[PDB]
Amino acid sequence: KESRAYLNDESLSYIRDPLNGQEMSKELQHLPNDSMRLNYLVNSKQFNVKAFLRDMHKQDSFNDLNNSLDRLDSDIQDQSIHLKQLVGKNFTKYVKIKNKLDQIYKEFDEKTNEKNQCDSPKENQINVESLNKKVDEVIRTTTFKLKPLMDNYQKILNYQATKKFIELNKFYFNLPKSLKRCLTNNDFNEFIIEYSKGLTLRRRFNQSSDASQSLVIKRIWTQIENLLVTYKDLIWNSLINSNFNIDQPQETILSLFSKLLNLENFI
Amino acid sequence: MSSDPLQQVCDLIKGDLSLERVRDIKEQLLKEKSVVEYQLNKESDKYYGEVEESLKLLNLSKNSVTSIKQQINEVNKLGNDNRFAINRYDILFRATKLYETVNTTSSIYDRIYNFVALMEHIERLLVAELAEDALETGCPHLLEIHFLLTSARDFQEQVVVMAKEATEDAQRTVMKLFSRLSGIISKFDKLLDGLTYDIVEMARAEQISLAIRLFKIYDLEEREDLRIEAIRNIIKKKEIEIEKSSIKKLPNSKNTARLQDETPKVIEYPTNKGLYQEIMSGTISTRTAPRGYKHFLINGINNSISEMFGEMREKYVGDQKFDVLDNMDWIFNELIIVKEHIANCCPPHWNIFEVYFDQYYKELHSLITDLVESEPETIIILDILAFDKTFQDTLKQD
Amino acid sequence: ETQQSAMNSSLDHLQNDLNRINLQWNRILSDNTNPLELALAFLDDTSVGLGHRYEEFNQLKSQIGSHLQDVVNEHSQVFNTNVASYGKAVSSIMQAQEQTLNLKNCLKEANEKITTDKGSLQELNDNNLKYTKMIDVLVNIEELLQIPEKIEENIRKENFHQVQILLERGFIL
Amino acid sequence: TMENIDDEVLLEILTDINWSIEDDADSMIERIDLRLAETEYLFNQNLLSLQKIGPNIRPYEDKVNDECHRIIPTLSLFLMEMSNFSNDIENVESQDNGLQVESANKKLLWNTLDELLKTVSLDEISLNQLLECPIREKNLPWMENQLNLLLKAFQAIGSDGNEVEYNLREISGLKQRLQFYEKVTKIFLNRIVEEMQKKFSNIRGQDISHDQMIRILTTLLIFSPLILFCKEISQKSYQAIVENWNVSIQPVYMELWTKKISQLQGIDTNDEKMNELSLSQLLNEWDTFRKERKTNDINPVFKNSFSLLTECLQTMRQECIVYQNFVEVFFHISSKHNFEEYIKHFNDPDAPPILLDTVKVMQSDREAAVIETQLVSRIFQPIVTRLSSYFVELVKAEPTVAPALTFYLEN
Repeated sequence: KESRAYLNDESLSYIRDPLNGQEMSKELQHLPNDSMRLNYLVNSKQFNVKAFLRDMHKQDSFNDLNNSLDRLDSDIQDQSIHLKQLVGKNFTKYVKIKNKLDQIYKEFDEKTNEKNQCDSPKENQINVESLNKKVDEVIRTTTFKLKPLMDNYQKILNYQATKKFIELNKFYFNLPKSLKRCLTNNDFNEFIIEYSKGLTLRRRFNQSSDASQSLVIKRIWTQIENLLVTYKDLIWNSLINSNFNIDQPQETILSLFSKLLNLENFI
Repeated sequence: MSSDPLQQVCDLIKGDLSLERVRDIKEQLLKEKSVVEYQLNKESDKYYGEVEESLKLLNLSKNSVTSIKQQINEVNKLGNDNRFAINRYDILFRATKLYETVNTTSSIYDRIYNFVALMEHIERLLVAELAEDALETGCPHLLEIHFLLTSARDFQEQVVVMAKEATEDAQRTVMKLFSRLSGIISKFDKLLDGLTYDIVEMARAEQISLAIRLFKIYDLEEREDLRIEAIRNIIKKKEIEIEKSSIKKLPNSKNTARLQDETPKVIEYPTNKGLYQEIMSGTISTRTAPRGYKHFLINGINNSISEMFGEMREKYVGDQKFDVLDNMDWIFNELIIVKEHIANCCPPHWNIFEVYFDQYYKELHSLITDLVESEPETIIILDILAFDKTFQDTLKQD
Repeated sequence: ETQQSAMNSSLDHLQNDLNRINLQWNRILSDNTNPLELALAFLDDTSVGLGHRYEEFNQLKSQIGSHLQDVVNEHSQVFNTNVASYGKAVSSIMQAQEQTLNLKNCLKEANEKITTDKGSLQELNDNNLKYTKMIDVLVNIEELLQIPEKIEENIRKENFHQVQILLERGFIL
Repeated sequence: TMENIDDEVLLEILTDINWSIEDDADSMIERIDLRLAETEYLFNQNLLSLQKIGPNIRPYEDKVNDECHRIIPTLSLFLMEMSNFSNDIENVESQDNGLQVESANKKLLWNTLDELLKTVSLDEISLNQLLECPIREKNLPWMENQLNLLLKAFQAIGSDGNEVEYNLREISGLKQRLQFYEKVTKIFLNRIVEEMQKKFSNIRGQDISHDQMIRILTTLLIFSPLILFCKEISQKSYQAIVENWNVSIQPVYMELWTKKISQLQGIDTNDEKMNELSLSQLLNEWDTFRKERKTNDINPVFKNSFSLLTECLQTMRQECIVYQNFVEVFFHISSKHNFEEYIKHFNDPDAPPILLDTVKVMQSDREAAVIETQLVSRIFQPIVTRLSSYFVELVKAEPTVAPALTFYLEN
């Protein structure tokens, strides 16, 4: 399918022409356009001025005005003589080296985007049609994944939340554990004392940094309010009626005030 | 639910109040949901990744392909840069003054239509060389393809007679038509006497290591060149059906035309609205159109020269009762030898490998008629054609 | 680096500028165009006479050929730059491979590949007809455990058992 | 300190309550997860052949885009055929000898001398003279020139130094954009101090309910800093002056709306009178002239429907004037392109809202949303009379490219 189909004739003709460019001045015995800047001589179907750049000696940090300029005048003089009749004086091939150089480019204003081509080859005018209509068709896909991708993010979000409460067992509990413990016995006192000791571990998860865990801040917040409730219960009891082991109740206000204003002391 | 009351029967297959067996029945439901979520898990994952590559390439080609046709806005709008600028010289006098004499092909048409008359009258014997082979013409890549290019220079009178359809004068295809009597059909049929005698010369038991090489080389050169040539003319009606049927059949005419379009929309008007999609410019540019039947329409006579020699070697009697596939399958062995010898000769055309299976139509259709009724030896009817079925299979690729 | 280049222009190229510009009078006089079929009809072949059009044409061959001293190296430059329409449009045909073919068909087709064979259209029902069923397992594990325990061991602690009978009212509700 | 949670892990745990506590509620989260699993497999086979044929119903328009784009296959093979055969005519035309050192030697005489336009090396005159901090704000030499001189600092490919057979910026690339990005590192810290400074003035800008209009005219004084095409954030720094500088300066606007919007609390106590007006309605009706008018319904007076145009508008400050922080994201970083040329002229966005064709992400809408909904929570008369209120809230934002749809989904 090279007649015509625009690709197999362009690959065969125009890409057999590419190796014809790769062996035009490179295989001219031997890389005569340069002074062996590349053995394979990339590319010689174009400049490739990082690969084949040795048309004369310098080629230096500032001496490209010295010898590469003298390469321009040197091979523009030797090619001013030899190219005056190589394709020069026989310039039907130079009338064709201006025909398929400028008039084919004049047809490339008609093979542009777009501009005043016909303009009824329909390419011309949406060159970003895959964005102009298929990001709009992909905006119908945004209506699709509006359901589905949001389902994926809330999906893995919920699974990650199961990981999150899976990553918090003594903490993110212990609101009802120490809360139910509170009114129960003393709270043991250990069910307040050791419970907010081993919870003061993870209350120092909520204190070795906090930003901005309003979850964990709410956790040790309710720990604080509950601890104040057993505080005012404790001195309310030992104050008003005052009937227990009095040294024990003063030990309760003592240790409970010690931890209570110890964390308020951290506040 | 309508399942749950039925599931109340399935768990009511445990008793009525059956809390231990209700627990175990719940473990059975846990097994069912367990495997159903294993397969629904991995299946849902494969579907999710299919959506991931689906939107990932709708993304990647929405953006990247929008920047591939918009990379054709970049490089093709870069095509519009030097439209009236390039080649740093008198390109206006290169395309309108130096290319004015490109519209001055007169004396080449007089000495080449006249030399196409006289020299292809000479090439009605020299490039139509035969008698007998002497390497098939001798040398039909020289001879029969000399009649192909002599018929490609007379494709100015064969194919570009269909491009020069009332271009500027009346005797360009009339006074040169008597210069095409010994010019076109003494070159195209000279390439078809050299092509039918090339493939017929390639149907000559060797045939040969230089006769079928040269002859088949002409019958692949002008065969595949004829194929891309008439494919460039059928793609001049398909590049005109792409082009002039985007102009005449825009639809904005909107009659359309009477009666040079529908029919022939889209051809549409030769020299150059009906020709330049197979003519200049046009770096081909005639299309060629040699030779039409080098083996472009004459590779059927090679696999049908072993499948007409093969079908001809039936001798329908069958000369004992079923010896049709003896000489016919012998021409199938010569079809494998001429086939692989000709693919060793010609890659593009001229019996690459189809002579084997064409000779399997010769042996297949031949053996399906020598014992069609009980007219052959009825005790030896299926053993013969079946013995050549499995044996002539095993004598080839089977 | 200024890179001072000395081509052959403005002294060579003035012969292209002035002598190939004779086509304003020379090419309009001989009128050597429209079409190349003069002596194909074997009539005139001049016609007449393509000498002044060969003065402008040969002024493009020689006067723009001596102008092509170093410009037949340099007309000679958009052989790799007027193929900008050849580097892009086939790439647009590759984009037409990618967009007129692969974006639409990979879109709606590579979309529609993972289809039923999900399957889920069975199995998510079979998940559901397990799941809700397993729900009515565990709920009927609850209520059948409830009133046997609550009336038994919560004889004493009344108004803790009110919670239990409320949950039986829900579980059987 | 900011783990894989607090990215709406609050709003994740806002399924029912983090009110003591529960691992039972974690099981409830597993139940909602399976509910989403059947709703999303339900979306999957809903869209897998069914609305994948709905995507084939889209491929009417989209394969139609492949049909005008299939004329682009004919325009692409038409232009590629004209340039295919005409470029083959170029392959035989210029390369008559071919021999490109004898037939097309504009670049074979000049294998490096045709690429000889690399003389703008290196540094650093107009990098700090044409911009003191700037000299800009009149399309001036730091807008028009020293910006584009920093585009010359990026036109200089500072790691593509020599390729010593060419050798354009071998030692010139050692301090071209190191002095242009040293002096423009001083201009970069100048616009960073102008970002924390001018954005602290935007933190002082609290014009009219709320409105940060001083941050809008001040955002006009920041479009040149984000346009600034080198490029503009060379090391993710200009956007960090637009985002990481606005990190705390979101929370001045976010703290502003946070303390602001939650103060409109006022309600009734007991309305058996109005149920004696809708019991007095059906008494003298109908059978009479109605009675009701439509009568009260005292909730129709905008006790909470006021926020439906206010905290949906202040939510549309968390969203749609944060879509005027789509005029302040970088802005809208695009477009000026040399390096402040087009946005030297065009530095005036709307930005809100305005259409939907993009892909992006943003923030600064958490507490206004949770404030609007959690404020509207104990509302037991609504949403019976507020049916089309909360469903208009459901169907609020279709056509924008903002997260106001997710707000409308939160609504």
